[PDB]
Amino acid sequence: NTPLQAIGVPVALYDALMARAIDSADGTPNSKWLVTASRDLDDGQAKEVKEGI
Amino acid sequence: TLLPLQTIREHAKCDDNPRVTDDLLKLYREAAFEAAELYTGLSFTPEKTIVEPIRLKGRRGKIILSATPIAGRPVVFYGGGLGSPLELIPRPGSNVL
Repeated sequence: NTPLQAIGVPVALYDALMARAIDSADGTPNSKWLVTASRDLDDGQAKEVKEGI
Repeated sequence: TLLPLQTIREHAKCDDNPRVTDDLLKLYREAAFEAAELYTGLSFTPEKTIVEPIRLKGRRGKIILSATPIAGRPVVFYGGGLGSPLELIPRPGSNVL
């Protein structure tokens, strides 16, 4: 008769949830400003757009 | 001597079936040479020797060169607190150093 008999369900929920936390911490891009060009932009000046921004 | 009248005619199909005469064609050429090179900005530019007052931009000094030199010849910088001249081999394709 110990408290450990009735906490298996919650402790599993915690370790599963914190595993979700640590997993999504590294793996989700931390970048902003998804810039995309149009088709006709002449790489060679499209890079000029990149260095400018 | 840059754009022959016969070349203009053979491009624009005015060949053996004539539109407005060579007088209007040469006027059109003289007025198309003021729309081009004015929309783009370039000049006659033979082998050039561009000297230009370059303006400090930022604490680290972006230097945009107004003519993007060829690929690797050292552009020289002098004056404006520069007691001694100095060369810099620039970017090919771009002109920001």
